[PDB]
Amino acid sequence: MALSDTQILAALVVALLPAFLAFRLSTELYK
Amino acid sequence: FGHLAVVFVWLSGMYFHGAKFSNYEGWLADPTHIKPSAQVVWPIVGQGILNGDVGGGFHGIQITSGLFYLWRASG
Amino acid sequence: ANLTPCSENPAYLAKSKNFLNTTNDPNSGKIRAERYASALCGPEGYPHLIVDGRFTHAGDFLIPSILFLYIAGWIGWVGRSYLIEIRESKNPEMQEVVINVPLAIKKMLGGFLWPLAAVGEYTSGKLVMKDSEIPTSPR
Amino acid sequence: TKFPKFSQDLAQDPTTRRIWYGIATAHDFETHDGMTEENLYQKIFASHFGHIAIIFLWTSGTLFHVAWQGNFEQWIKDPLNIRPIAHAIWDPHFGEGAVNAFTQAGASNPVNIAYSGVYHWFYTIGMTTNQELYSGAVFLLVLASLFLFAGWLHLQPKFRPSLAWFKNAESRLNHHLAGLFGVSSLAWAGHLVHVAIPEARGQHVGWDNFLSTPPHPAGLMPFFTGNWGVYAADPDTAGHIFGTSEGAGTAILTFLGGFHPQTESLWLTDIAHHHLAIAVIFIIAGHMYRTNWGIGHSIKEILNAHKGPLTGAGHTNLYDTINNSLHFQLGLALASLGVITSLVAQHMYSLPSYAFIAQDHTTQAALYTHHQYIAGFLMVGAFAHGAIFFVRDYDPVANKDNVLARMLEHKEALISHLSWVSLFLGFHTLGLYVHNDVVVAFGTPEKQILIEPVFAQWIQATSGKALYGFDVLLSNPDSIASTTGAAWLPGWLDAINSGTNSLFLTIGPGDFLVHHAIALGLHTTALILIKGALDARGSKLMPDKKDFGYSFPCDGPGRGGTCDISAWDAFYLAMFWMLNTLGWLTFYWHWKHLGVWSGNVAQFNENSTYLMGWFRDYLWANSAQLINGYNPYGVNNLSVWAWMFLFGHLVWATGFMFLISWRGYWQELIETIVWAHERTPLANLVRWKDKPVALSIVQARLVGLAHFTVGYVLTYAAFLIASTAGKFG
Amino acid sequence: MDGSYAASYLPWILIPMVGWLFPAVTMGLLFIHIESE
Amino acid sequence: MDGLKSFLSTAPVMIMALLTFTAGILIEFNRFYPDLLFH
Amino acid sequence: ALNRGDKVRIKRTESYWYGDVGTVASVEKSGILYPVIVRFDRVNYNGFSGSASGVNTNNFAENELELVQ
Amino acid sequence: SHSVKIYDTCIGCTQCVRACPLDVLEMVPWDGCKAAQIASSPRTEDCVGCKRCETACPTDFLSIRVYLGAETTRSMGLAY
Amino acid sequence: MTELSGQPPKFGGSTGGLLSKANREEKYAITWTSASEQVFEMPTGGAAIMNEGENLLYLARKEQCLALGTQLRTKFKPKIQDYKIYRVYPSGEVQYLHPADGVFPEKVNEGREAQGTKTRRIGQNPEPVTIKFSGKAPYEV
Ligand code: CLA
Ligand code: CLA
Ligand code: CLA
Ligand code: CLA
Ligand code: CLA
Ligand code: CLA
Ligand code: CLA
Ligand SMILES: CC1=C(/C=C/C(C)=C/C=C/C(C)=C/C=C/C=C(C)/C=C/C=C(C)/C=C/C2=C(C)CCCC2(C)C)C(C)(C)CCC1
Ligand SMILES: CC1=C(/C=C/C(C)=C/C=C/C(C)=C\C=C\C=C(C)\C=C\C=C(C)\C=C\C2=C(C)CCCC2(C)C)C(C)(C)CCC1
Ligand SMILES: CC1=C(C/C=C(\C)CCC[C@H](C)CCC[C@H](C)CCCC(C)C)C(=O)c2ccccc2C1=O
Repeated sequence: MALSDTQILAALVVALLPAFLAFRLSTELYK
Repeated sequence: FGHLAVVFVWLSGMYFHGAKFSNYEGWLADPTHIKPSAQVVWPIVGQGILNGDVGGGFHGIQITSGLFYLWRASG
Repeated sequence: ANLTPCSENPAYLAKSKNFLNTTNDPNSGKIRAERYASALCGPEGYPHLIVDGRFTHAGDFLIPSILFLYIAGWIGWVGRSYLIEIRESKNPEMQEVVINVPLAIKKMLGGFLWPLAAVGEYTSGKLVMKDSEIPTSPR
Repeated sequence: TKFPKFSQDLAQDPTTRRIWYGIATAHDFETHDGMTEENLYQKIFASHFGHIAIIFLWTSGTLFHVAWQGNFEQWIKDPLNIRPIAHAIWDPHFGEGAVNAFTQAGASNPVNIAYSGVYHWFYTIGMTTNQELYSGAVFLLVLASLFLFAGWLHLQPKFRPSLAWFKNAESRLNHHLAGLFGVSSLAWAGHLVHVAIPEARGQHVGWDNFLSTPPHPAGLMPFFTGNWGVYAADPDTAGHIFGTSEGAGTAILTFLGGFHPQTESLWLTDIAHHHLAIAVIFIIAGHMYRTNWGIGHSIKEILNAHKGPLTGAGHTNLYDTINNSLHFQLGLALASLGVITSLVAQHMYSLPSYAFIAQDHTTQAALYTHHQYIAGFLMVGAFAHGAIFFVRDYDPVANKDNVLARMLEHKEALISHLSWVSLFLGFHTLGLYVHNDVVVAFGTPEKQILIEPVFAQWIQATSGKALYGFDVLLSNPDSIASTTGAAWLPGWLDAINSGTNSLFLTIGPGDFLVHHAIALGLHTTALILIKGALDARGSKLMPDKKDFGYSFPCDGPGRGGTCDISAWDAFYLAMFWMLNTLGWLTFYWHWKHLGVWSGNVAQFNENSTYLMGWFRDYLWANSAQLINGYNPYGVNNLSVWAWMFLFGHLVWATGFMFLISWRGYWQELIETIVWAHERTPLANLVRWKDKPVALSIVQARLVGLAHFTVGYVLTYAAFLIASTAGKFG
Repeated sequence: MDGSYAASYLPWILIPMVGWLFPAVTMGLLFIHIESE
Repeated sequence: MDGLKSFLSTAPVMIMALLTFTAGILIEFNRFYPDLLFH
Repeated sequence: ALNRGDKVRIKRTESYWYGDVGTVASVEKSGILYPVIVRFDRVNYNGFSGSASGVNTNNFAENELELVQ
Repeated sequence: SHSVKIYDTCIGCTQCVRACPLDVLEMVPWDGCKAAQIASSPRTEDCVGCKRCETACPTDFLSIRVYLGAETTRSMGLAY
Repeated sequence: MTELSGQPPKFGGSTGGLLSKANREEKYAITWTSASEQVFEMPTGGAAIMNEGENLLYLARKEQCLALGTQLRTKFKPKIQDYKIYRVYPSGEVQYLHPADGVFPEKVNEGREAQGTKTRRIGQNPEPVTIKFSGKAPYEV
């Protein structure tokens, strides 16, 4: 009934793109 | 000389409180059991409870300066 | 009120049998035990004070209240008018450092007319200064 | 030097203070070289979206850790005895005692018992399995990525919002009252009646189930026609079990009043009907201000019409003051947020609306104290931005004779009367506490001044408490306001007369003195903050404080010596007061609820009236189980709070160094350390690029303030959590 | 110390990464940035 | 003693004499009438 | 246009004595900016820290003084 | 560097010039006071911001102001 | 002006003297003409024997040089009031700093210019609202 390892890895992959998008926002907020 | 007068009136107060308002002869009668006390408190607002039973029926505040043992050492 | 009076409280009647003697009078705890019987107590046996303004409990609050409101006003008036009568003699600084003690004793005795003198000074305009001749701070 | 990019005056000094000053002026966008008016607003808007994505990542992380490492499926089986789990422990420094003591709440891995209210929240929302709230965590990751993309695209020159869009106050106040406060509360009432209430009725409603079944069997048509009583046809009775179908009559909007007798919480149908009845009024009040359509209000004519004889020029030329500046808006926003955050705190302990959160006492204590410590921060920041508004963005030639200028004209009356009120409360609250403490010390506790708080007991009497016998306006059953036939009469009366819950607690003679103490802390903190805001422009010492700025160290030793002359330094002293009065009210709250939860109400009612009772039965007695978190014999699960206790003491005393000692000593010491590094033989290879100096005066003030604050917060979050988790866990 | 949950292997590498590998390269990149010209 | 009257009328000696007189009448009123919480 | 020893209220709006009365000690010659020497009885915040007193005399202008005599 | 601005309230009492231990202030001629001189600060890159000139000045809210601006090696007073 | 003529005074050596800033960024040098061989306390630390005639002393900050100039002008009965404080760069150039006009700044002379002098009171300063985003200062403009 608990979670699986593939759900945790999918959560890491689906949170990888907020890291890229926050990197884009931080870069354009610096300049 | 003025500060020496302040120390002499302080030392006079210690020997006078050990003479009049203490239990030095009572403590000298039984040094092991009863406890020294050289300050009696006037009961005014309920502070007569500060005069605890220091031993031998004498009430007062138990001194911790320990100059009673100085007096027994001097004689 | 939900508080039981001290005339019939069981915890207060259990605690009043061993009230401690405060002064050198050996019956001081007993006369305190019958003095505090008129007050009202909670579930602990200690006399509470009704302060709502009802006159049946005015002895708890209002009777000392106006008593202090005399004495503070007395001190305030003795401290105020004395400053006025040392606004000039020759130099107010030394007369504030050392006290002109006959003038101070005169004000200290005469200060018991303070509330009528307060309404008199408020009506004469010599109590509250104007809002323009006061040394304010810059905005 | 490239860092800092925004400041040119800090990119040229060779000292080490330019790193600190580049860090602490990174968000003050007004003092940036080369920033116009509209670039300020656009950088604020993109940074707003960055923060609104960070808060979604934080909520997604709480959701993901309850899904992954939390016993949420084992908590819903018996939520009265088992403990919730925040996350797991993976530091490699754990020995064997710290693993055998941290495997709590039935888990083979070392875990950490959650003391926030996320489990009772997620159970009251209707989440049952870990999969749906893991899917909520993935959804919040996508939503945070959406707001990150919004922050990126609102920095491009094509999608750059103009300054007149930010100045459009009436065209966003409507959408914040209707399209943000109304339709989102409308959607929350919809989620309540569709998912939260049927999961409290036992019916599992998911995303593949809500399109088929209706929440009410009567359908949507009784709302369209009328006669809405069928939506409150049969409520859940007193014999209802949460999460199951047992005595649970289906009706979605039932106004009952009072508590659910099984979960000690508010009825979920009452919550849904309340949110519908607030969403309607918010959408109604959102149609007030004028937009492109000619119907509505414009705030200039409302403000200019509120003149007066005693008021002066009223609120004339005041729309431009709020709309041009930003620290005025931030001060009003922080003030309103601070009052409603303390409203959250005062209504999440007396009116709990979560399943079985009135029994988890440590969770309620941690949530109340957290929201009060947020509210004190926001109130201090509201007044701090008021002082920044008076320094930077206040012009007396446009705000002529209005309420702001007339506020400034009598500042010597305002802060002197606050000085009077502070001395009035302080002299006599301390006078009564020392009088009580002396007469208890002399063995005569009958001589205590125990003033009965008859005003608050009168408020309880007109609220429903028939305990005190004051038959006034709600406790008297034949009153005008009692016999109205409203829905909330019998349930709220039986809830307020039940001496089990924490709603309208029995106010004794100690609470009179402690509420005067909180009035003292509030009046003195308001004294320092209003004195900082109104003397932000100038005073008799230096009337050019508008020219020096907000934060500056002093004005030398001349003219008496003006240490702590800025309005920043009035924030500085008021921060200590906000921590002090928040410590006062949270000591008072936690001791009152420790007397309530244990059933020993007589201990707080007898001992709180003097100061040694606080020092003995609260600080000395309740901290016995905290410091025994690690003995020489063994280690229990309260060891991390004992270590956090000593940690908080260490940071709280480390702030004393920056507070007491000042800069010139440390500069003379750093001269000697510089000499020792420049004359040590083998360390002449390694030389600094930036010249090391001591911390600046206002800077190390802020550092000592930060250590005082986080030291205070860490040692109190250690003690407040571990004492009531040692007593009830 | 182990993990009863799913993917117990993952904090075994994520705790030293965020403890050492993330702050060392963050302080390295920041010290290179704030001391350059 | 044209200077002793001025020294006995300085601010510390006069405020100490006034506080001694105030504490004296307070202690005497509390001895002859002790333990008055109210009226 | 003031004499030597007349009471006058100050309207400097940035000084320590703002609304307090002062006696004109002397009026100097014309041409200079602030000729009106005004003396007060209340000293201001002046000098180093812990100094026993400050200054009272000051040069003021003509258009910022309200004569009360 | 800091900015030492000297206003027209200066009476030419030259206390601030002999008080400043860095030789930034100096008396220039003027025609607006009895002393017919006013202080002036040409060497403002040597001023550390000690505000010792704002302790010896007789005017109300002293006629010389030291606005603490940028910092450098001279304005921070470093011998290293 | 460009060349420093003088002899070093008699001194045993100290630790608060010239650090590594002297051969890297700048240092200072005071030159004065003594009368006798008296004793003076240098701001570096300790006492030193002032040599007879024109002597030269290297210091690290300008404040130490002006503190020595105050000690030379007040704490001697033959009041030495002919000292010159130069600034020496590691490139070799020497800048005449004080009393570079030629006469002391305490007294007035013709040839100076009023730098940094305002024509208003401090109460007549402008407000920071009208110049809220110009980048200037409320005291400058
Ligand atoms: C326990 C410590 C303590 C105490 C008692 C006070 C007390 C006070 N502070 Mg305070 N403060 C403190 C710590 C403390 N502060 C700290 C740590 C800070 C952070 C730096 C501040 C910052 C601060 C600010 C910024 C301000 C105050 C102000 C005040 C005063 C008004 C508030 C009040 O409650 O009315 C009165 C309460 C009292 C308790 C006064 C009674 C004091 C004694 C008991 C009087 C009895 C006389 C005494 C026995 C005579 C001594 C005799 C001896 C020589 C033998 C009050 C005197 C304000 C002020 O003074 O303006 C109104 C103000 O603006 N405080
Ligand atoms: C007797 C002179 C006198 C008078 C009439 C007043 C009157 C007043 N003061 Mg006050 N004050 C005084 C002396 C006096 N003060 C002194 C000596 C001090 C220094 C300790 C203060 C410190 C003080 C503060 C800090 C504050 C006031 C405030 C106030 C106002 C509100 C009432 C109040 O709180 O007072 C209560 C008085 C006190 C708390 C202190 C006074 C206590 C002394 C013991 C009173 C007697 C002084 C003197 C020895 C008597 C002279 C007698 C003469 C024959 C020699 C009121 C107008 C408040 C204000 O601004 O209101 C808007 C306020 O915040 N006062
Ligand atoms: C020598 C002592 C020591 C050390 C080194 C640690 C170390 C750690 N403990 Mg720990 N612990 C200790 C003693 C110690 N403990 C003791 C005595 C107890 C009591 C028994 C505990 C109880 C305990 C518990 C109960 C838990 C830990 C956890 C952890 C880990 C934190 C996870 C992490 O890296 O987050 C990153 C660390 C932080 C975010 C904190 C740093 C905050 C910084 C300073 C503020 C921000 C600075 C700046 C703004 C941003 C950074 C700048 C930078 C990027 C350049 C970490 C490995 C946790 C764990 O296992 O992880 C899940 C955990 O749950 N510990
Ligand atoms: C329907 C249209 C709509 C909507 C939904 C929004 C929504 C928003 N706008 Mg916006 N705006 C709009 C139209 C709209 N705008 C228009 C037409 C304009 C034209 C000029 C603007 C101009 C504008 C500006 C200039 C700014 C925003 C900003 C914002 C955001 C700030 C609100 C926030 O984060 O807290 C939302 C808070 C709540 C919904 C609740 C408030 C707190 C309540 C009252 C507390 C009590 C209940 C509480 C929820 C209980 C909690 C329980 C717990 C368990 C959760 C928000 C996302 C700001 C921004 O960028 O921030 C990101 C900003 O600076 N807007
Ligand atoms: C809605 C919230 C909000 C917002 C948007 C702002 C926004 C602003 N504030 Mg502000 N403020 C707020 C709330 C807010 N404030 C509150 C609640 C307070 C009271 C506490 C203040 C007090 C305050 C002061 C006193 C000042 C500002 C200033 C400013 C401006 C510049 C900020 C800056 O550069 O900081 C830069 C950021 C920092 C310096 C970071 C410091 C905070 C760190 C994180 C605290 C350290 C905690 C520690 C790491 C925890 C350790 C935990 C564990 C490891 C042990 C900016 C407009 C300044 C201004 O306008 O004048 C220049 C200013 O002087 N604010
Ligand atoms: C902000 C919320 C938040 C917080 C406080 C934490 C905290 C923690 N997580 Mg975590 N996590 C989060 C969100 C969060 N997580 C999200 C959204 C995910 C999904 C990808 C994960 C996935 C995750 C895994 C898979 C693991 C942890 C673990 C841990 C623990 C050790 C630290 C670590 O290795 O993290 C490293 C985390 C990552 C590499 C991915 C998450 C990074 C998030 C998305 C960034 C958060 C942004 C943040 C607000 C920025 C702060 C800025 C501020 C300094 C100014 C620590 C308790 C470990 C653990 O349980 O050890 C016992 C572990 O194995 N987390
Ligand atoms: C927050 C994160 C964190 C983490 C995860 C740790 C973890 C650890 N600490 Mg530690 N510590 C921390 C913070 C942290 N600390 C802080 C903040 C402090 C200051 C208070 C300390 C102070 C401290 C002390 C004083 C000691 C430890 C020790 C230890 C270790 C105990 C077991 C041991 O001997 O390891 C053995 C050592 C290691 C595992 C070192 C790592 C070497 C790795 C295996 C080599 C990998 C390099 C590889 C070639 C590069 C790969 C490239 C990459 C991209 C893949 C353990 C690894 C103890 C110890 O002996 O550590 C040396 C010890 O005495 N710590
Ligand atoms: C400085 C400054 C500032 C700040 C300020 C602030 C911060 C304030 C706050 C304030 C506040 C914080 C206030 C609040 C208050 C409120 C109130 C006061 C309310 C009341 C209400 C009422 C009264 C109601 C009634 C009732 C009751 C009570 C009960 C029953 C029910 C009813 C409803 C009937 C600003 C920003 C402006 C800017 C400028 C400057
Ligand atoms: C009865 C009672 C009560 C009530 C009270 C009240 C409500 C109050 C109010 C109060 C108020 C509402 C007040 C007002 C005031 C105002 C003013 C305006 C004042 C005046 C003052 C002055 C002016 C001063 C003067 C003086 C004097 C008189 C003396 C001395 C000197 C002096 C100068 C200080 C209670 C409930 C508590 C309780 C019971 C009883
Ligand atoms: C100790 C002390 C110093 C000396 C402070 C120094 C020398 C700073 C040294 C800081 C060391 C390097 C520790 C800094 C690291 C901290 C953990 C903070 C981390 C860095 C942040 C950027 C995150 C002062 O300069 C000072 C000035 C004014 C009043 C009081 C004091 C004061 O008390």
